Order: sequence, then C-alpha cells, then structure tokens
Amino acid sequence: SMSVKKPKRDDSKDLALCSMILTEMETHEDAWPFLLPVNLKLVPGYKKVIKKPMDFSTIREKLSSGQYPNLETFALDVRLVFDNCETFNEDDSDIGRAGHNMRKYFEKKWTDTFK
Repeated sequence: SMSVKKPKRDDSKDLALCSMILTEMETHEDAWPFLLPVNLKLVPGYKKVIKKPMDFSTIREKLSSGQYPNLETFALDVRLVFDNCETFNEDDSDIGRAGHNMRKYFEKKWTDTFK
C-alpha cells in the first residue's frame, strides 16, 4: 500500500530475456504457423471468429518498440497466439499439434527464466 512495498525485484534484464525467449520460439522448427499474421483476406472465418489475432512477428515489433509495459503483458500475447490456434484448429492436425508443442516449449522457458 502507500509507503509499504515488497523488496524491489531487479527487472532491468527482463526486456533482453523476453527477446531471447522469443528468438528461441521464432527458430523452433514448429514455429511456421505462427511467424506471420494470418492472412484475413485468404482464410475464411478467421477475421470473424478470432477477435484478437496475434503472431510472433507482431510480438517482436511490439517488444522492439516498447509496447510491453511488463513481462506479464508479453506472456499474455504469447499465450494468445496458442489460444487462437486452439480455437481455430483441431488438436489432430499439423497446426493443432504445432500449437501444443510450442506452448509447452514456451512455458518451460518462461518458468526456468522467471520462476
């Protein structure tokens, strides 16, 4: 509360560390469904169904331009990519499997880096 704070965590490396996680996600062999925004002109249903599209290139641009105020907002966008994937793609499909794989990959890096 006012004048009552937990000891100050060092957040000075967070930006660099999120960048490194994102590079690792970008270079994973199963990243291909997520590298670029879904083409809303060429994929029927996507625009109407997926209310907040997100992809790795969009996260990179937001990260590089100071649009994440803290590491929780960064994690929310990464998770959005995989939540969108699950909404639109059957679990038993190459893309559906890719999204589960990538979500696991991310969550381990996230825990190991920050928990």
